[PDB]
Amino acid sequence: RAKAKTRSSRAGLQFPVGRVHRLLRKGNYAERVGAGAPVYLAAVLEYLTAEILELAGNAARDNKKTRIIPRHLQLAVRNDEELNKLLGRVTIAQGGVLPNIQSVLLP
Amino acid sequence: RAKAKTRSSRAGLQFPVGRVHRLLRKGNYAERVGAGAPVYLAAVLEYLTAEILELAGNAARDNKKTRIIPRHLQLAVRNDEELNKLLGRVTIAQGGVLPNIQSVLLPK
Amino acid sequence: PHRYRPGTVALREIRRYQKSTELLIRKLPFQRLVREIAQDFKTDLRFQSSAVMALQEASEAYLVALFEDTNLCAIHAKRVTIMPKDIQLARRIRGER
Amino acid sequence: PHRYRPGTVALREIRRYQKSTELLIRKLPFQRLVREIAQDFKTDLRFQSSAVMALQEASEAYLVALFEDTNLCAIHAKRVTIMPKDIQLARRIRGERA
Amino acid sequence: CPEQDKYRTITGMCNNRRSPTLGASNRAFVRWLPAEYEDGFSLPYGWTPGVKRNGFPVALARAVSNEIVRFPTDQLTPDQERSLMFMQWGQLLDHDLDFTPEPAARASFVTGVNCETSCVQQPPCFPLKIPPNDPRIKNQADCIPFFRSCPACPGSNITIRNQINALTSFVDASMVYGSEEPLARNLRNMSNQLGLLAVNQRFQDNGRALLPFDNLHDDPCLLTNRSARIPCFLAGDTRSSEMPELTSMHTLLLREHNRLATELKSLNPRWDGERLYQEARKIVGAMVQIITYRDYLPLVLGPTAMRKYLPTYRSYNDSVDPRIANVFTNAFRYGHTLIQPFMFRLDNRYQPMEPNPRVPLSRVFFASWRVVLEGGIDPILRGLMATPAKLNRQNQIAVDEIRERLFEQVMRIGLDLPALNMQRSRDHGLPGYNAWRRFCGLPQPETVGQLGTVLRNLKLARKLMEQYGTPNNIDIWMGGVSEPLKRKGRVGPLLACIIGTQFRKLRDGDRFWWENEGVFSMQQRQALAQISLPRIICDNTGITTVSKNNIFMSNSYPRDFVNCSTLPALNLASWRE
Amino acid sequence: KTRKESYAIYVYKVLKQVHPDTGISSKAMSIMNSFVNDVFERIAGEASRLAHYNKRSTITSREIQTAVRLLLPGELAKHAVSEGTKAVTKYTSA
Amino acid sequence: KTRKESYAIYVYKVLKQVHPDTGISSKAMSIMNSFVNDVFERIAGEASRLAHYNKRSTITSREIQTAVRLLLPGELAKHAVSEGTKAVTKYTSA
Amino acid sequence: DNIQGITKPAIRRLARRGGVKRISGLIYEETRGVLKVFLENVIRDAVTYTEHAKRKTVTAMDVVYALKRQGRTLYGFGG
Amino acid sequence: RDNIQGITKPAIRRLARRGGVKRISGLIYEETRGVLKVFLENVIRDAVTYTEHAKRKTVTAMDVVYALKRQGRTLYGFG
DNA sequence: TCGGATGTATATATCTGACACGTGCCTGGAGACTAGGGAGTAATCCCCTTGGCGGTTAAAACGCGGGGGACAGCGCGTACGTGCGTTTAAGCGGTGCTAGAGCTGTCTACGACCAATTGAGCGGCCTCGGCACCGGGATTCTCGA
DNA sequence: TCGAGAATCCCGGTGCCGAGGCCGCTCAATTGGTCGTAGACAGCTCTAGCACCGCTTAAACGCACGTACGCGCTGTCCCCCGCGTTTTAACCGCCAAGGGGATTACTCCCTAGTCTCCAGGCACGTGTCAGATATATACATCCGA
Ligand SMILES: *[C@@H]1O[C@H](CO)[C@@H](O)[C@H](O)[C@H]1NC(C)=O
Ligand SMILES: *[C@@H]1O[C@H](CO)[C@@H](O)[C@H](O)[C@H]1NC(C)=O
Repeated sequence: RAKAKTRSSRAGLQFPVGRVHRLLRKGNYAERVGAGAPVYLAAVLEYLTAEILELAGNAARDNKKTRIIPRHLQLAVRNDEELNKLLGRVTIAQGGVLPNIQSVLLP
Repeated sequence: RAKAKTRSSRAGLQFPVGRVHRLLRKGNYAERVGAGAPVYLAAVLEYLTAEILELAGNAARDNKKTRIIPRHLQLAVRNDEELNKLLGRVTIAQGGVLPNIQSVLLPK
Repeated sequence: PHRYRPGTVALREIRRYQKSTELLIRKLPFQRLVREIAQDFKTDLRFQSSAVMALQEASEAYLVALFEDTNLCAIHAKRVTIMPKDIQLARRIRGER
Repeated sequence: PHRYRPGTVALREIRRYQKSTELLIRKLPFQRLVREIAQDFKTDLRFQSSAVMALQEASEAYLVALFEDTNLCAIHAKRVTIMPKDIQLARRIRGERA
Repeated sequence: CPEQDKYRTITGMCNNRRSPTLGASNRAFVRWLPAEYEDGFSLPYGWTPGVKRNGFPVALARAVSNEIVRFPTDQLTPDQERSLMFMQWGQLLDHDLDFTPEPAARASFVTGVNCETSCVQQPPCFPLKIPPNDPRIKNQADCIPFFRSCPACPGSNITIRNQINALTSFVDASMVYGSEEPLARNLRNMSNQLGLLAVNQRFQDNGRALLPFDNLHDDPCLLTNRSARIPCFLAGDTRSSEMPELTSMHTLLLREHNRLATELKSLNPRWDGERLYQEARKIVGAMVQIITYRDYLPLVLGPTAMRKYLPTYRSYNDSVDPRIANVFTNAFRYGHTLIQPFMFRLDNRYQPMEPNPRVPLSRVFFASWRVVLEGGIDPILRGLMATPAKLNRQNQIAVDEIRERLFEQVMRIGLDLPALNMQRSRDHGLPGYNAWRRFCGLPQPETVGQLGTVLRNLKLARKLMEQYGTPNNIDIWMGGVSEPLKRKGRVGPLLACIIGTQFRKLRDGDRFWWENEGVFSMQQRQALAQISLPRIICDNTGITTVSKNNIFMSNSYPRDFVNCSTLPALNLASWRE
Repeated sequence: KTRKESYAIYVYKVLKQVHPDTGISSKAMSIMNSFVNDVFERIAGEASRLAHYNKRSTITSREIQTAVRLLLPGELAKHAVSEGTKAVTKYTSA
Repeated sequence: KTRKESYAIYVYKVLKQVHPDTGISSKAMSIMNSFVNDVFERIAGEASRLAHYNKRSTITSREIQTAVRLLLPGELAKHAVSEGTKAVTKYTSA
Repeated sequence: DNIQGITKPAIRRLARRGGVKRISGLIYEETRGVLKVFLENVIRDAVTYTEHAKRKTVTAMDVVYALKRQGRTLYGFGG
Repeated sequence: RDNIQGITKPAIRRLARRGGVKRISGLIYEETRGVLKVFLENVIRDAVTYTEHAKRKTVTAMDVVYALKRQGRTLYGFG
């Protein structure tokens, strides 16, 4: 037969198209799953992951640390209005809290 | 053959067993649905409906009215702690609000 | 000249409106506002009358809950009158800001 | 000797604790409390260490959020000291005791 | 100006109510950072030999362009997601926001020592000094011509010298509509009340329009080759005829204006000529803004950079300065790296056009006759659509065609675009690369290792340190280009920051933004959002096959090319009134 | 028109079982139908997710009972569970 | 041991594409895996609801696009939508 | 300027139902703003739902769908 | 076993300082302990029920994560 | 404290249209099978949980001193609730028009499904460097003159 | 402004355990056809939403006012903070028993699927009776006196 070519290579994405399609089909979401839905879902997931990873890397570089730790992840997520709105009710383990103090409490 | 009896009659339930089973099967909830799950669901739904409707009827009788209007249903739902917890984020149309005033705002 | 002292017929209105279940927002202005807001997203939009009614009911419920929470904040602040800061604080605590 | 005025080292502690990501509740007392609480639901229950850690993180996050809201209420009430009525009001507004 | 106006002025006057001078033409550039001149009043670095920049000697722009950007042209790597249309639209957009004037050689024949021929270092001449071992010119006495930028406020050496902006700061499609009232008056015909723009009366392309001819004392178009006798085209910018691709883009815009005016006259015959022209200008400006902010910016900054620097539009804000930043002029010229050594021409089958389908860029600059007498703009547009752009690589910064043999036919010797850009940056006296990194908030490298870490290439860091010595001595253009690319973008983080900030300032400060309430009817924006570049090329150009949405990305045939009929036409039924 | 199935006669039957005299208006009919649909959807979704957690592809009475215990708060849940058990028993004997 | 499936390799590939030198930790890997699983679950649930919701038995690109537009707030959604479209377009090409 | 259609007596009546005795003069502007924000969110969700179904009429069924999505599910208007 | 005192007063003080509290009263600790007990009771009940269904005698971290997700406080970092 | 003023729950007619009922019809729920695989149940492996030991020392508990702010008077400007006179579109009720929501009938191309193939990713096993810890010096904010 | 002082911040060596990379291989993704049907598309219809149009009239608007209240100022003291000291057990590092999570094989019983048919549930059409709507009455309740 023809040489194997992963669906991620065809779509140009890095996330697994086949795994997403299998999860959608076997996730009890719909009786049938279209051939274009998993590619779109993988693209959206990859874009969101790239956004969060880039913000976390920026925060880590600002903190003079090479490796990304959950504190950097929380600093990146909570400092972005859109991402904060998305993860409104999500607690990140060992994430800490944004450094802030009320104006009146200051001397 | 034999006389056809609805599955709700065997379980002694006033709610439809067959309709609940069909909804569970075709709602893409699970690949396979057991036989006892629709009957259990029908019993739970019947008990919940009976409780809320009994409270609504009590409220309507307290209001000197025969028919049950949405105001009576809202009063029955909110005046019961467990049902209030169950429907905490549920808004009933034309339900109003329980009559209450803070103690400080009372004239004195 | 029988003039009620400030704060009596206000409580009468509170009791009357809590005892009733009508709609406190006039239907036509709310429908016009809904149409104006919706037309910013898709022109030539048609709204069912039930759609305006449901939107009005949801809006009234949300506003009543917000006003109740604002009154609670104002009473906590050792005050009777509600202020915009109370509304802002209630919205911030609720998780909408 | 050197005696810092009241309200000074409190701000330093606030700045230090908002910069770190450690766990503020001691591990063993929290684990024992979790075991005691679960004792009322099923006898002879074994807890994974990861489960206890996740419970501790969730409890810490919830308590921190509650304290933030209570501080907001207190600063609204023209006060800088948090009082239990502020905690009760914050819980009522958030929708837990309502 | 009157408070009740709904069309932009030609000069952009009183665009901002608080300050009428904001964004107006013939005004000084705004400076984000304080000037970094040589003596602190008015002098470029390298003017006086022996003076060091922050303790390190300054490097010649030609010297740093010889060994940093130059790479063999046989190892070109085409960009698989960038079309030549992308670079062309970038250049066209740059031709709208800024144009730094220079003193004329004829007017400076007495004291300006005709810098185009001689290179004695007297004002306003700033010649590029030459290093040894130069591949092109082995003689050290030679000199690349360069003209000092015109000052803003002439006078004593009391204030830091600025630069004058000769174009409207706002994005109002000024590249083909002009920027001054005398320029706009003769740019539109008054023979009737149709409201159309000027159309050439000598040569036509298959019954379609072209830019009107222009007459100048020393026309560079005539110097291409004397057998042509085709003059330079006239448009909203003097350099509209610099390249045939740019003038074909201007031809497309002019044809779009003419077609829109004709369609509006057909829809509303009662409207007068001036009203029709103003309406067409407004719609074309909204078109240009929509295309730039929907199809071009997402393909430049990247999803992260655009989302961080270009948030959703809330409302018009009059507190933001809409003037062109002095660093934007030298930062948006990154498109020189995306250029290609050859210009391509294709047929309706998208196949090479005889006799010269792949022409070197050396024999194409200031060639107005190619558009007029070699098939028109159809093959040029086809080549721009179906030719991949050159990928921006650290060791492949820019091709040698624009680096060694640019403007060869016009001037006595060929110029060097990268060294020209760096010399312009030094003339404007903008701070170093490190200072701009500090301004954008990014980390500021100080040693060789830190520079290699931030640029992700130790070899290029060593190459840069061999010339500049310190990161603070790096010019803005080289530092911006040499930075690693973003995700799904084409510029470095510093260039992304600068471009995003400037475009956010231009959008927020624009009182005539297409999304701003009042400027456009609340129902017309839905019809305007359906416009797209390939559809309008289909409408105003004889070709029948174009690219899909986001034309700057599709660069293959016939994998992602569709017919004209599929694209939805622009609906103007809401302009009936 | 077309058949639009909804819990209409079942709520009335429950009312007749509980209150032999009082009726119920159309708006309260719609409210009861919406409440029944919402509770059914919540319990079914909880059961589906809970069965998905244990890698079991079949929803049985145990999953529904656990979902009811998780979702309904307080004494209600216990009563509901008891009722459900009885129903299942009436199937097993008959 | 069994083969448990996680998104570690894909998230690491994305990080390497974005930051060629920055590394990641095990806790951050677990956090990203949980986040991607949660977002995928939310989008798939919204799409399943929408598919069942207009009486359709299939999930297409339109359902996923509408779910992304509904869930993701603000500019993010638009960008995501564009990205999604682009991906589908490539499958159309090849 | 249509948001003024929410008259000051209407907001006063809503607050009276909520249980408010005294209302400041600056409350009305904030109430109008909050109402506009909430209506914008709900209407955007409903409009997206309607656009998905290739329909030009936004029904009440889609409105209660959007309210349920937002976490403010409403009864008495369908499901 | 009166083990609710395991959360000491300095622990609640540290939590408040993390939250951004400058002055803490003396009657807050009882309320904080009560709130923590209520929240732990709810989450533990949900997790214990989840474990009860699966016929297991060990409450894994996955059950606690699922209970938190159901409660509306989804927790990342454990699966 | 008691007579007058306003508001309203209450008892009494009087229409009224909403609903509970009766009925014809439709479609899907149920009876009666067949068939295959989900998982119930033994049976086994070894992972990680619990209980225990003992030493260090970080942390909690307790008490003393003091200061600042929570709270209660006290008063002053003000603004907004209350009522009256004027103005206004909301609501109602009809009327007409046509946009499109919904339904039905055809047809196709798109996804579920099955079989053979093979390689992408996961578990195990490494090897090394980023950082937590350790120490010492420079910087800075606080506080008493 | 101007010194002491204590905490915080900035650099130099240490090495260690977790992260990145490599190696088998196996189970899941791919390719290549097949076929049934869910959705796209064309056409029709007839709800039902949209656009004036006139008449009331409850409601909104605008204004006079004065009184309760928001807010500012001030005095007390006592509760909480800072800190020094002593006591408590948290924590760290092995160490062992084993309950139970986790995995695997047989099979058998239950649920998917199909054919049929008949009865429950729905939409129709309706007549009446809770209920909304006037109307006078007697309390319910508030404001100087
Ligand atoms: C000179 O220009 C004319 C323009 O018509 C062109 O035809 C001719 O080929 C050119 N000659 C050369 C030598 O380039
Ligand atoms: C305009 O932008 C400035 C910052 O440039 C900001 O401070 C200001 O609030 C903005 N104005 C509005 C009306 O948003």
